[PDB]
Amino acid sequence: SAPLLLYANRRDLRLVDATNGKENATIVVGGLEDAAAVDFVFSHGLIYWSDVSEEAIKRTEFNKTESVQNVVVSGLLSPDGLACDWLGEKLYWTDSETNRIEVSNLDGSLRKVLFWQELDQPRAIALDPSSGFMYWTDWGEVPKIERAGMDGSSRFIIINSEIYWPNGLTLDYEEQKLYWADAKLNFIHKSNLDGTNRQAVVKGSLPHPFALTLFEDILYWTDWSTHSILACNKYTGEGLREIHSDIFSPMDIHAFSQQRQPNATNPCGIDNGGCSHLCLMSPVKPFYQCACPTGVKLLENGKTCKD
Amino acid sequence: GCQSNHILKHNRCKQDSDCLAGCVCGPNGFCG
Ligand SMILES: *[C@@H]1O[C@H](CO[C@@H]2O[C@@H](C)[C@@H](O)[C@@H](O)[C@@H]2O)[C@@H](O[C@@H]2O[C@H](CO)[C@@H](O[C@H]3O[C@H](CO)[C@@H](O)[C@H](O)[C@@H]3O)[C@H](O)[C@H]2NC(C)=O)[C@H](O[C@@H]2O[C@@H](C)[C@@H](O)[C@@H](O)[C@@H]2O)[C@H]1NC(C)=O
Ligand SMILES: *[C@@H]1O[C@H](CO[C@@H]2O[C@@H](C)[C@@H](O)[C@@H](O)[C@@H]2O)[C@@H](O[C@@H]2O[C@H](CO)[C@@H](O[C@H]3O[C@H](CO)[C@@H](O)[C@H](O)[C@@H]3O)[C@H](O)[C@H]2NC(C)=O)[C@H](O[C@@H]2O[C@@H](C)[C@@H](O)[C@@H](O)[C@@H]2O)[C@H]1NC(C)=O
Ligand code: NA
Ligand code: NA
Repeated sequence: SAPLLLYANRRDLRLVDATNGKENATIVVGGLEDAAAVDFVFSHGLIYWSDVSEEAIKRTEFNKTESVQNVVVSGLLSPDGLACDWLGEKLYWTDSETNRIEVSNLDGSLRKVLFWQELDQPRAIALDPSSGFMYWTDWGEVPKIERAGMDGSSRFIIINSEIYWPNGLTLDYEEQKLYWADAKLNFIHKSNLDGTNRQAVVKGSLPHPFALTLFEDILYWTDWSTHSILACNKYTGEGLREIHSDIFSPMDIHAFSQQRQPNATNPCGIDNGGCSHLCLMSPVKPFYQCACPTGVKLLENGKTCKD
Repeated sequence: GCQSNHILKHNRCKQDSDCLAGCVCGPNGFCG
């Protein structure tokens, strides 16, 4: 029951079968320069990626025959991480040169800067859309893991000790756990979603992990120095093994499955929450929050932007 | 190590000078 694994590889995006990892990975899209971040919206048949050399986030329709690459967001100086909100239908990303976290619609419209302070080397970003929380890492001068509302609210640091290069970050939606990989301290740890009850999973000897994902009882990650995809048990850290090797330059990775984007009700309902522009997920009732593009004022009714 | 944690800086390279001091630009175009 292992999944397909979707990963960026700088020059292309690939899919590999975690049950037949020895076999050749299939190319999803090619002709890329430095594809780094990757994510998907399974029910929409979309795969997204960042290309840090083309300074863009792009998408492709993976259920269509034609393999088309459409630019969604451009002018991104270093888009090191992205996440797809499959519930509110939004695109989130980090930029480690402009030091920002930003959101837009799935087509790149209505861009809004959410955070632009106290960031240095923001990197991974993961979402819990049905709870309205976003999580990210920063491996800069103050390395940390943070969480906030997907609406930009209640930003808090949840991990800031025993941490240096937090590259990989994912969520276990069945167990309600956060997992991350630190490429300088060479481990994988987990905690509750507020950072409490931190536990080691893989204690050491991970030479340079970059990205981490999860499916059922198995963790999967990419490692820059081994040029490979590894797997282990998500509870014990045992059964450590190499899924797929001799990868050109492995980058971001996901378990590619509808089951990793569980169906839920969008609290915005059928009318975009009455929001004129953005209807973002939020961690407090009524669990959505209207928002406007960068610099645009939200009126006092909390729904309408000033056009 | 010679392995940078940046996606481009000191990672991608053309000449040894694009790499951290004492590191080399390998045949695949990456510092090492
Ligand atoms: C949208 O794409 C889904 C993913 O397809 C995979 O990824 C893309 C990029 C491409 O490389 C595909 O070639 C690749 O499969 C697709 O779901 C995948 O569908 C296949 C069947 O076409 C499933 O495989 C089956 O294999 C045997 C067949 O006898 C069975 O024993 C299995 O139990 C299984 O049914 C894959 O499991 C499935 N992958 C995932 C991750 O779900 C999807 O197809 C639709 O869903 C599946 C579950 C079936 O209902 C298909 O009939 C559907 O077409 C596709 N959707 C559309 C609308 O095209
Ligand atoms: C998770 O499932 C929700 C329940 O729907 C089921 O799942 C899918 C297969 C859906 O196609 C339904 O057929 C099925 O019963 C789903 O909420 C449903 O979304 C649809 C639109 O995709 C809504 O559609 C009819 O409603 C209006 C009413 O005026 C009609 O005018 C439209 O023409 C449309 O046909 C349903 O109302 C809605 N059901 C409920 C109970 O809310 C849900 O979609 C997400 O949430 C809803 C509220 C909307 O915001 C959707 O746009 C969201 O995608 C689905 N989640 C995801 C992430 O897909
Ligand atoms: Na920076
Ligand atoms: Na992510």
